Amino acid sequence: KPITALPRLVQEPIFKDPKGGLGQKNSWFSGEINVDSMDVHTSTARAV
Amino acid sequence: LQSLEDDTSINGFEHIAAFHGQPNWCPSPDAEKKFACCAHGMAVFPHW
Repeated sequence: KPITALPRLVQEPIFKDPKGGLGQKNSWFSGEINVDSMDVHTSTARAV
Repeated sequence: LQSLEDDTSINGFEHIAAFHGQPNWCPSPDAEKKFACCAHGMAVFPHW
């Protein structure tokens, strides 16, 4: 289908609590690589 | 049950359980005095 932007599930970086209060991480926004042998302990990116 | 009780928001088990007690939205949501809608001795108790 003619697309315009990313799906809403992968938009917000820190998902809000539905009731309200402390926010929570959004994996669907991004994840993090924490390998020690290659010493990469940083989050990923979405260079749209 | 475990999932429902761990839930805390409007879908949580805590809210539906607290319907029958405190906090009080009874009789009206807005009133200077509040009670519980556990209709006891009324003619609508089985319905409730």
